Amino acid sequence: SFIESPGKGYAIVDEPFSEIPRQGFLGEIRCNSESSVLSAHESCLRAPNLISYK
Amino acid sequence: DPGCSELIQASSRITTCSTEGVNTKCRLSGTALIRAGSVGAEACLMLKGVKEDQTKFLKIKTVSSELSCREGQSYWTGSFSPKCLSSRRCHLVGECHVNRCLSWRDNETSAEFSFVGESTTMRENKCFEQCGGWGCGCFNVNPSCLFVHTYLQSVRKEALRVFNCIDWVHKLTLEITDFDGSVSTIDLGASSSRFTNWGSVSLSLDAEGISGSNSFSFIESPGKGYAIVDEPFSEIPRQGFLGEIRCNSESSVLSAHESCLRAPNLISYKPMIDQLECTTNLIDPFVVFERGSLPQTRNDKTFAASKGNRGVQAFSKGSVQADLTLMFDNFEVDFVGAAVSCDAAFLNLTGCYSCNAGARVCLSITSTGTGSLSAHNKDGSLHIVLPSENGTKDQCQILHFTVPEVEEEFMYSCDGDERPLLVKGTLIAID
Repeated sequence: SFIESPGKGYAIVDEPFSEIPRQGFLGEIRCNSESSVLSAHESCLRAPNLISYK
Repeated sequence: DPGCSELIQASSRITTCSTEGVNTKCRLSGTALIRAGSVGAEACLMLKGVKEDQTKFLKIKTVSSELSCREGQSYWTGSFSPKCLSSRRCHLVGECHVNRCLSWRDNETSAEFSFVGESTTMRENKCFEQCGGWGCGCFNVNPSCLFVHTYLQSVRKEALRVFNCIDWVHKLTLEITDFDGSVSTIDLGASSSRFTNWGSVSLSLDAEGISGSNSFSFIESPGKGYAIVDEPFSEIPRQGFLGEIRCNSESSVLSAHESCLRAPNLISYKPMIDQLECTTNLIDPFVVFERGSLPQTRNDKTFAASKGNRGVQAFSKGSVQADLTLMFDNFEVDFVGAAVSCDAAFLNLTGCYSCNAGARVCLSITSTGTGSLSAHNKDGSLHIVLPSENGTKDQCQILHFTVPEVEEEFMYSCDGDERPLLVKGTLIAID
């Protein structure tokens, strides 16, 4: 799998591609565009029971 | 407590500055990387501006190394006692029919129990066919009806939160001190990130991680302590196992709310014409709680309780390395025009050289105001930054060395002009 960084460069990761978001794994909060991450779009995918509360 | 161990410097392309009102201020907007400290060591950072006296300092103190848990399936359970009601009526009395009693459901309210109420309580309704005629206590030869209204109630005034651990996360208990003086206590694990005022911080390197904790459970008690279960967790409420009747909160356990989950058919009935016996074979959680209470001995580690934070922890007897990643989200860092001169003095020196703990160096700072102390060596490799207050104060930090006979002249300053200073001491060889 590869990681794209606009303005910096590219990257490579030695692991299978993240297809399902889950806790304890790289890729639990995914989106579809750069504006969906910079502006936090509600159309993104979250994770069940991730945000903790005290 | 020891002082700062690792000391680096900020970059230039992620640190802007501005001078106005004879008060040069700077900002931080970037990402830095530094080695994490060991037990007691501090991963501190030093900032450099446009002058020599204008120098702030960030401090990040490491408490210890622990192994936190990541909960996923949590619930609440407790003890329950059955309380059934007995009310027998003959045939053709109110709502006594064979087609209705033989096909009687639990959600149907009986005619002899509708005046009680429809409260939120785990209740069920049964109807058993009994004998009739004058030989049993009726006037008709048709069988009578036995309306049974059984409801479950709480027993103990406290509940237990049974949870599990999927993957152990090596947590690093930190205590970051802000630039102004505000002290914040956070905790980083594996690659988590917390929230601070000047930005955030995340963990990079991790050399620990206990796997295979699916076949073990844990029980948390408020105020009392923790526990451990040597049995695999079950997400299905079954009989004869820890977690037969589960709920969602303490109020649902101490009051038996309808929202609680339980397995069907768990109340034994003994219909005897008039005498009604209702007994249940539930599992008491306090037996397992008092049976497997922390601390315990499991394999090669030592599981203990937590008295300070939240969640179960785990101890380990081995070294561990880590890397702290600092974040800066546009934080204003101001300075001062004129500083206050200071006078330093030598005290003692002890510790180790070329070790992860460093040497415990201490100096005697005598100043007449607040501020800091910018110092360095001769070749340009070590730095001494200690807070300077009003009066004679004793400050101690950590300085690494590569020689058992430490003897190097230092230059301390607070307002700009440096002064000579010589230190000495004997260290020990610790790997």
